[PDB]
Amino acid sequence: LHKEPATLIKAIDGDTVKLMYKGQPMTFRKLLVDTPEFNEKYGPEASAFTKKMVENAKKIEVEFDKGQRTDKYGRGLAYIYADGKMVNEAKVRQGLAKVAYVYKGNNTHEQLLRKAEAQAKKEKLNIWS
Ligand SMILES: Cc1cn([C@H]2C[C@H](OP(=O)(O)O)[C@@H](COP(=O)(O)O)O2)c(=O)[nH]c1=O
Ligand SMILES: [Ca+2]
Repeated sequence: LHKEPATLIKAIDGDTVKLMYKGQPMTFRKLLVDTPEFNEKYGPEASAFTKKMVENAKKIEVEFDKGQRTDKYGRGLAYIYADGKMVNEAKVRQGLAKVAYVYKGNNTHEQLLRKAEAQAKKEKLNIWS
């Protein structure tokens, strides 16, 4: 797996972000995560966490997995990195997202994310409190 450049067009919500990748605007859905909606418990803070992290980054990167690169809704499927730090992981590590949607073709960072989730759960953070 390799990181590739992109730029932020717009933070959308906890699980999606609009980026420019190879010069074309694209909505990306973050691999391996599910974030509570804004109306749900921790929703507001979960999106704000995600929004900040992408908006404050000076360098955004995208890393596709080995399986399909776009979902059935035309969304790009990747791990998103902000100044070298994986957004997908970081959300889970804060207890502001859950590991979810782990499909066979695109699961490279599963155990990494599950560890982050086990840490947040051990600390009883946020959705685990
Ligand atoms: C994260 C991810 C979601 N999806 C699809 C499954 C879900 O389909 P359904 O719409 O049929 O439930 C939907 C969840 O995305 P959201 O959590 O953004 O809604 O996106 C994939 O197909 N591949 C993936 O890797
Ligand atoms: Ca979602």
